[PDB]
Amino acid sequence: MSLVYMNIMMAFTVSLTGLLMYRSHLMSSLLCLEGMMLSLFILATLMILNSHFTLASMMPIILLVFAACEAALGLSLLVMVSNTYGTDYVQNLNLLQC
Amino acid sequence: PFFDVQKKLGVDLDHWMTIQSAEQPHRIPARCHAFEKEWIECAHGIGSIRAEKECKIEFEDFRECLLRQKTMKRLNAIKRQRDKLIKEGKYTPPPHHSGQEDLRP
Amino acid sequence: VAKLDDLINWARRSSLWPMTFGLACCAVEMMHMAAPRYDMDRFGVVFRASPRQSDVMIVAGTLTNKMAPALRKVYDQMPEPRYVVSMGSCANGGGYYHYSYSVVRGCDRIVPVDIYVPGCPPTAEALLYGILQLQKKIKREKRLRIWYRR
Amino acid sequence: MNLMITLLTNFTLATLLVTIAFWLPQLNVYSEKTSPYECGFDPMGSARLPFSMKFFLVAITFLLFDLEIALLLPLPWASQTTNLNTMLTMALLLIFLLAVSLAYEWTQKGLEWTE
Amino acid sequence: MWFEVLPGIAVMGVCLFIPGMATARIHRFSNGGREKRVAHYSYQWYLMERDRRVSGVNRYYVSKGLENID
Amino acid sequence: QAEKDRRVLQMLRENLEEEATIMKDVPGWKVGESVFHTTRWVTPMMGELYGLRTGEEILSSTYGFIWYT
Amino acid sequence: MFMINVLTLIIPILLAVAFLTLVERKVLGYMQFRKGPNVVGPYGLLQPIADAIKLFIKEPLRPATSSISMFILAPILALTLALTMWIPLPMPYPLINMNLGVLFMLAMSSLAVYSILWSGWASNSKYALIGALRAVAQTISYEVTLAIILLSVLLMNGSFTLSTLIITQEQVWLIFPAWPLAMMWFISTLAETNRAPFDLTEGESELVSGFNVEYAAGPFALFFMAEYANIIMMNIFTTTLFLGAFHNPYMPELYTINFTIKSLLLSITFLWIRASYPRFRYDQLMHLLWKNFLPLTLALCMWHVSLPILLSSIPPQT
Amino acid sequence: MMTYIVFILSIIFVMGFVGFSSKPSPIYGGLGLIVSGGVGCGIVLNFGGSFLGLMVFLIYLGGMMVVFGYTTAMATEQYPEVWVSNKVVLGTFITGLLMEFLMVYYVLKDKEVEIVFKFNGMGDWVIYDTGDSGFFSEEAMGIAALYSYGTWLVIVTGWSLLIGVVVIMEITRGN
Amino acid sequence: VAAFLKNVWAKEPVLVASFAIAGLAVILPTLSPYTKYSLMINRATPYNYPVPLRDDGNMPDVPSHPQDPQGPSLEWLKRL
Ligand SMILES: CCCCCCCCCCCCCCCCCC(=O)OC[C@H](COP(=O)([O-])OCC[N+](C)(C)C)OC(=O)CCCCCCCCCCCCCCCCC
Ligand code: SF4
Repeated sequence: MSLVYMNIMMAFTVSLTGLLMYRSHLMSSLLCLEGMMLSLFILATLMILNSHFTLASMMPIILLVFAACEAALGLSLLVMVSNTYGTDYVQNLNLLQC
Repeated sequence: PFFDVQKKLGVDLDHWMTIQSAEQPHRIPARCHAFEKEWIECAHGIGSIRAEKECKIEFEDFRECLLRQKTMKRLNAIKRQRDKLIKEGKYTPPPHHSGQEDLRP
Repeated sequence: VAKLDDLINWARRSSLWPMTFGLACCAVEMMHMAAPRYDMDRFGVVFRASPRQSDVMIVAGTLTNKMAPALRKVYDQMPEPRYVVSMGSCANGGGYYHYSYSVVRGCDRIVPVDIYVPGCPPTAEALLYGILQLQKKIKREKRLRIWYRR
Repeated sequence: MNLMITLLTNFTLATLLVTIAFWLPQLNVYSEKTSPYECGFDPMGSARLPFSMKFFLVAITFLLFDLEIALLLPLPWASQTTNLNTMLTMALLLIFLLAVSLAYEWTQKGLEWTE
Repeated sequence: MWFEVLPGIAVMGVCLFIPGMATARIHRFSNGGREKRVAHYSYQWYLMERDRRVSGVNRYYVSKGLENID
Repeated sequence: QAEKDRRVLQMLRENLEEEATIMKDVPGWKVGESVFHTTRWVTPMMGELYGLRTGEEILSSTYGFIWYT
Repeated sequence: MFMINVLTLIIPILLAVAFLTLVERKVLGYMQFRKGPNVVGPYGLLQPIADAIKLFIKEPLRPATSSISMFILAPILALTLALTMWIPLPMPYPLINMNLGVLFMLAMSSLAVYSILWSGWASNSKYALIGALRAVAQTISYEVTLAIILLSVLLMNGSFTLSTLIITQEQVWLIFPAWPLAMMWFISTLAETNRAPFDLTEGESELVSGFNVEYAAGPFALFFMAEYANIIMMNIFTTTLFLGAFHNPYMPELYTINFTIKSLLLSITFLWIRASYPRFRYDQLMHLLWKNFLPLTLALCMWHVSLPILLSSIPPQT
Repeated sequence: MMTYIVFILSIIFVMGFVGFSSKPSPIYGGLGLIVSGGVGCGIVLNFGGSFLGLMVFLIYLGGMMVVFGYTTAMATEQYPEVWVSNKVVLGTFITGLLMEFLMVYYVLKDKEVEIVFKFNGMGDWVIYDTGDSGFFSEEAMGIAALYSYGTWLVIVTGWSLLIGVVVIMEITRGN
Repeated sequence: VAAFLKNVWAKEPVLVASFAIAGLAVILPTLSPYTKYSLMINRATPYNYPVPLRDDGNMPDVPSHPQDPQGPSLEWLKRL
């Protein structure tokens, strides 16, 4: 295909390996998730802008929009842990094993 | 269970965007409008398996229109040959390619 | 280096930034000096509350035994160059409460004092005179000439 | 290209002032001028303790309202469209959805503060 | 009295006059006496590139008129 | 429009007529060969036109509109 | 020759910041029934020079507990961000002619808070943390109103370009059909730049200095010039938005004179405002902007959506 | 090495992504992703997407200003690590930078790498158009027909954002 | 309904003003007489090229010259 496509998809899988290997913090994983979505948005916008698809130009930003509509939910899924545990370490999140 | 209610109620929800060769605002064509038109009209209603087995040439031409990768290989080959011929030293660029050319208008 | 010394002495002495460190009667006298009658701000003297952005410190009031670490830390957090102006009699030699059990006999024992202003409380015109004397002390500084000689 | 030149010139002028502010004057540091500022006393603990911040929902809904802004922002070019009735009806609909979210926040005690 | 601020603020007026005016004067130098051709869309850029390609000196501000053709 | 089509055809002819004098000793190459199965005209990508010219024209033509303030 | 234009854009606004400090102290004394600084020079003309040299020959005094990366990165980013959004301003011809200069202003204004957050977190103190939290709350308050004010005012302009904003003034000012939005925009510019009664970060009575309480001289002056360039540029932007003047292509002197005088008068009005009112609590900041400002600007936004359709007054996008 | 400006911006994009993918601390990860988003917005502006680049800029600034407020609110440790205060953070950062330079050296040498799909070494400017779109920009009418053509999409987006508001209200109630 | 309106006007006038402006913006474009004028103003803007058509010989409406009286005019916006 090209070169910047390779760079963007490699950034996506780099951020995927960042998310799929935790480092004892939930919000850092949320940041990696938003990075994966950044790579997705950048790839989609570049693909459209190369292919002159005008009417599909709504799809990137709306994609972006919906990501925030879940990302805040992840933040809303953080303080509740902070309302039960003192911190937000994932190794403390092992109550569901019995 | 693909409940296609878009045809049952006759309401257009997302058929106006799903294809690159659709109706566009202010009538702007995409970069592969003709190839999309050929690939749709050749592979309409005959089934996906027969479309893949028979309409492969126009789909290949459309994919070459979109990705342009064979043209990239062509440009890479001629540019590597050009760099090599400059590097040994049996090629001189013309004044038209070098910049002092006085373009058409 | 003589004229460059004349420049940086003019820059420091015309933009003195004191700190809001009052403790007693003498603090109210400082606030009376900062009134429109005497107008410290006309001399390039504008009050700044943080020790990290202050040039001089005017110790107004009585420095007690519960206050010496606070004054020492506040003075130690100020950036160089720093000057200390003692005020009143309480911060000069204890004054009225010199013989008390919980009053530091002059704030010289905690911080090095540059300008002594006598009074109880000193008049705001006398305080302006003391600040002008401090400005004239800054003016005759000889930092770069001494650096060139050394 | 000119935006890049302006950015580089602005960054060069910005980072030249701190370098002038740092390496020109004489430094003299001890272990009290570098101490944290707590009004002349030692700090009680560290500042890395978790703040019991009370407007978490206000920050999240600021994010959500900014995405409402992102939906409402390409409206001027839609003024040049042909189908004006759908434009006006759905711009009013989206503004009404914003107002519905704000009114639900108002009624269900969300704009106030915790504790 | 009060009018004594009127000197100093006037200096700020000069400090709010020197930048923008200079840009206009710069626009009267690099563009050969005319304004800078404001390009906003593809057709304005195409016309400016047409002037650049027809001027023969690779400058768009050198505008040739009806005397150029015979 | 007439100027644009004449210039595009002129640039493509210039690129094709110099492709012959560079690639002769290579084996098994047909000069001017298209990569499309159909003979219909396509709008050429920018690499086919200015892929043999100097780079100053590249940053003055490709990014020239975007980089003009 | 863009370097000369950039230098002549960026240096005299720093000089304007310095003389803004001069006239700030002078006028702020003058409504307080006292004189201003007039000892150092003739009518105090040498006060900004002494202030500038004095801050740059002091000791930087980096704290030990402060993370040095963001501690050294915050003021340069603040000064750059206060400097980098001056370009799309038409003066009468802007430096860079961007079609979407309003979006550029909005995004670089959203970036301007990050210096405050990094200076609050880099220095290890409670006061800096409280200042950073109050700055966060201030951003929560002002952004969701300011975006809608700018959109609803801009709806009659037809496009996001600031160059076409000078065309719309050729008949009447837009402060006449959008005077309520002018009030909303002025309160929003009061809130964004962190000026009293919406300061809430460099507090004197609440905190000591807030986000830069641990910032000694040298790095501290950058925040000062960044804030003053911010307020001067914001008043210039408000002047261009609501009180745009008469532009003649053959003589830019008229428009430069007019917008300079109008922006100077608006900055004097800002100085007049900043020291006549008590400081607001930051809990009442989003008890006002999220409660009183937001429904009113939603109503006015839908009114300005439905108004050009009503009167058949759709503006051109070009 | 001039017309590789898109390549250079993409390399800074991958560098910032490797930098914040180590997950050292939410503030420093936000800084790394913000550098990455800045050069990605630069990519989109260099491809003519003024509106999309500025929109992703403004959205990311708001979203991780909120993230900054949250990590300074709740998710904080006593001694946050910058990049070198812990071993595995620096190890995976250096590892990611080494693989980044690995395919940099792979793509500047043979001009054709094969990672899943095949990839070329020329800049993307070769695929950009030679035609002119008149007195208008096409993406502008995309986001303008967002309101006219885009009926179902805008309806479901607004309903999903309203549902997000009501869900986020319902979650942090406690009782 | 007068007492309730007076009560909300006394407590918070901002909500009353906002709802009045919202109701006006909802019900006035449905009663506007110039909306169709906006429709033809938007429809009459010549963005793309008006390409001609082939001729079979049977067309009474389209002209052969732009200045021919046959075809649509734009007199209504010129007068207004
Ligand atoms: C930009 C150009 C220049 C602008 C003016 C600059 C000079 C003047 C500056 C004055 C000082 C400003 C700073 C100090 C105040 C800061 C606080 C503040 O502003 O609080 C906002 C205050 C806060 O109100 P409050 O403090 O009284 O809150 C009390 C609230 N209750 C009563 C519920 C207890 O006001 C608002 O929030 C209202 C927003 C503006 C209203 C504008 C109305 C315009 C007209 C609408 C229509 C009216 C007709 C009726 C309907 C008709 C329908 C068809
Ligand atoms: S010196 Fe006198 S006026 Fe000053 S604090 Fe002491 S008793 Fe009060």
